[PDB]
Amino acid sequence: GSEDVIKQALKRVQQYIQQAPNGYRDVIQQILQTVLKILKLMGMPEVEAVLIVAYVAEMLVLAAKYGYIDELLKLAKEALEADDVDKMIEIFLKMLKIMFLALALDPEGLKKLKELKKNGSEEVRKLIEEVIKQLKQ
Amino acid sequence: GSEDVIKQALKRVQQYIQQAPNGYRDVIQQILQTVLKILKLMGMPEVEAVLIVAYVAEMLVLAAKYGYIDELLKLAKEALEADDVDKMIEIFLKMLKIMFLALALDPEGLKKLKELKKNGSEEVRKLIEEVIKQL
Repeated sequence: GSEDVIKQALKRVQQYIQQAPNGYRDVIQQILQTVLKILKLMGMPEVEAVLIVAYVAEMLVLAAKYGYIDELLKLAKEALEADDVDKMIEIFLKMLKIMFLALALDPEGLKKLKELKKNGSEEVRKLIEEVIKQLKQ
Repeated sequence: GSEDVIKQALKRVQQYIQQAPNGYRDVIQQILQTVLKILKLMGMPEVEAVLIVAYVAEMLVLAAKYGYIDELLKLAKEALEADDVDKMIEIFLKMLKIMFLALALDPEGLKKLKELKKNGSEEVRKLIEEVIKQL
């Protein structure tokens, strides 16, 4: 169920916003609201928009645990006050790099990142498989 | 409509696979099966792993319309054969760059993207409010 996913994920997000110092909760709640409003105006399905918010929120919380929340805020202000869409995406990509790297520093994140690397062997073969198919084409 | 968004997503993905050149149909199917295995083992809930694959497959289909599918396949192999997790993340970041590049080249996507660049003011102020509190 769609409503089941949105519930699962928005429950996750609300917990993250409750594990934050009070005083920020109201502002985070308002940022949560208007991002959800903006994403819906994109026209992307609500499940997709909510899973995006939830995953980015999870990684925001993780990176805050390794000190990066000041850095990611400053980037967000820079992406939104930016002159063109090109520059916005670049900072968006920069923020993503910081997020994923904190997933690499986190010892549980790094444990799973290494699994994903190891279990990627059966995948490489089937990618090379059809890279081969595509060059002949 | 259908309660099972898994039913909704796999039908959507299967429609992408069913329209690829027939010579890829099976290898893609296998890729879909084992990428599900892996996400499952990353601790992702099966409703979410299936949705990720469909939303990603969507972006692959759009990037393949601008010629980039060869590049994204090569990046995938290189990332999976990287010597360390930080290398892997580096190339994964390049696959995102291609994804955003294709949303911008799509005519509907740039309209929506340009809207945010003119609909980020409200979040800018609330972000700056949070910035001041932290200081």
